[PDB]
Amino acid sequence: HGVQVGQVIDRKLTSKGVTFTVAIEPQHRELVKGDSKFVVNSRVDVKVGLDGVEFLGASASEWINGGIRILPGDKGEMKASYPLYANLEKALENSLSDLPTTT
Amino acid sequence: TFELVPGDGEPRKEFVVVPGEKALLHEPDVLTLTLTAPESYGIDAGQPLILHGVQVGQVIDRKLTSKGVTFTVAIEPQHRELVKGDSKFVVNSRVDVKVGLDG
Repeated sequence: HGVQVGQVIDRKLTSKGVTFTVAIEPQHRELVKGDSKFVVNSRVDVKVGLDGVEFLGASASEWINGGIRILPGDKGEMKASYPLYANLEKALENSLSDLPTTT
Repeated sequence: TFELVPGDGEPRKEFVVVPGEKALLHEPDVLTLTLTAPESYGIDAGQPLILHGVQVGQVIDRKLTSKGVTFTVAIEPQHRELVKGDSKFVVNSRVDVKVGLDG
């Protein structure tokens, strides 16, 4: 919510991919609620058209800060591992792959 | 370096030292206000409040709760009367860009 609540302690590279170990301060630990969606807040998406202008991903301050944005939910069991979504659209759609599922 | 700001009243021999951040807050006359928002909008605890292009106040502190983000701000006694009690607060930190054929 625009306020720093944690810090990426370390990053590791394995065969599967990239694993980030992060820490959240005890002051804002309850605000996570255990059903959080993590979005890459280090990249910026720009779309321009005749009337539609979208500046998503991160703002200017969010870009100069970098890191991982957190979207809290309501209830969860505090699972060990969480996926890192590319953007808010994929985080909402719960789609890990870039292409959507064929229906 | 300590700074002395004289006042009036009964002489006293004990004082409580506040930092320069709280110097405006601890003034004898100051308009203290609280504003709630769903997001911080990239506003820290040092951003200055601007009225008609002239700085009149300062965001003393920012807090994050379950409801949202609460900013506690201070307004100098010189411009306290200009608020008039029916003020509308706008985020002066974000920028909106729209481009079209003529607009």
